[PDB]
Amino acid sequence: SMTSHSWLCDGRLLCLHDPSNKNNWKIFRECWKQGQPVLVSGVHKKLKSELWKPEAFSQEFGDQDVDLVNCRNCAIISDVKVRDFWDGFEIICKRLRSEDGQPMVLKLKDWPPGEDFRDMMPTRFEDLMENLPLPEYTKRDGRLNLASRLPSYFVRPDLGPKMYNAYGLITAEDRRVGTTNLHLDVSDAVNVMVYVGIPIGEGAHDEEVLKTIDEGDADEVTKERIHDHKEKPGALWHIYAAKDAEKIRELLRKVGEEQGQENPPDHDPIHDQSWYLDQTLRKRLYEEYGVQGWAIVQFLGDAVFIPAGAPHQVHNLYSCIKVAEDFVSPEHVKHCFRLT
Ligand SMILES: NNC(=O)[C@@H]1CC[C@H](c2ccc(Cl)cc2)O1
Ligand SMILES: [Cl-]
Ligand SMILES: [Cl-]
Ligand SMILES: [Cl-]
Ligand SMILES: [Cl-]
Ligand SMILES: [Mn+2]
Repeated sequence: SMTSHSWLCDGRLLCLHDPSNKNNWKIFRECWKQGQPVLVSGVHKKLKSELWKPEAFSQEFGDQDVDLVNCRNCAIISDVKVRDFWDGFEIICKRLRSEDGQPMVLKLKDWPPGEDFRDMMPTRFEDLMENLPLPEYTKRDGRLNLASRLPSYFVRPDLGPKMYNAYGLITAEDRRVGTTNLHLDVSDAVNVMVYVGIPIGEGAHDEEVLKTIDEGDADEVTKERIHDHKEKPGALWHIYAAKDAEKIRELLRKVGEEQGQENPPDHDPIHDQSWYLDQTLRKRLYEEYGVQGWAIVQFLGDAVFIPAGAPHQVHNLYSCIKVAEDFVSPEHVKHCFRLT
């Protein structure tokens, strides 16, 4: 039967089922006031599927100059054409190769650049903004979005949205690497999975995806979602409560010291965006510091709501196209205030 919602993370994560239900705010706002992330499924069913394909981005924008990142070693690939990224998104035999002759796992950096999404892609902008869940919070002019209403005593978000495009991590060694490293944002955000590309070329790697979700601490119901094998999994997230950010900084200063980094005692390992918490580090955080997070698998059409101040990291399972919008809810406005 159709239902309004369900729970993941053993009851700690709200999952809303109808992105355009006018009564979602009634269920959402209690979880949101407590500092929790929220998942909303089904957004892909509201979008024009032809606007979100890798082959359309390559056809329309392929002659633009861009920089890529090698996710395995953080090497920058400077001033290449964006078609060199898009044409290898699903077809492994077309990917740029490292010196060892393996196809690289690449992230497309800052594309579209800065605040240029709306100017470059007006039809995409309209399709996304008109279908975002919790629109009183997430729309630029929503009643519960304070972004346009705050004085300079508050850090205001840039004009969005922002696109996040990267290949999937493939090997056992790749399990310890991030697509986006651990960091925090002073605004709230909603991140929507608009496309998942699963290769079939070098496509017997669906076996090491099963294990990665396991090692990632995903709950039994999310696995039922994986094990049932009807929905396409895009990315594994770990999110931590804003109240636990300093304890995570204490762990990362201790590990940086153990590994021979020479850091001042006050430096900020979260702001540095240099760490990915692998299974070893997540266990150490729980056991040594008492900190539990939320392990979230973002499937095609899932919208992840990330609270202001919450440390978070992202690991792509398959090739992903994500689109994110920042907002400032009244519940979390303290996180962008410039005093005390
Ligand atoms: N529709 N095309 C595909 O390839 C299907 C769809 C989603 C499914 C999958 C599910 C779980 C895991 Cl672990 C890996 C792959 O793959
Ligand atoms: Cl908070
Ligand atoms: Cl467009
Ligand atoms: Cl709303
Ligand atoms: Cl990063
Ligand atoms: Mn972020």
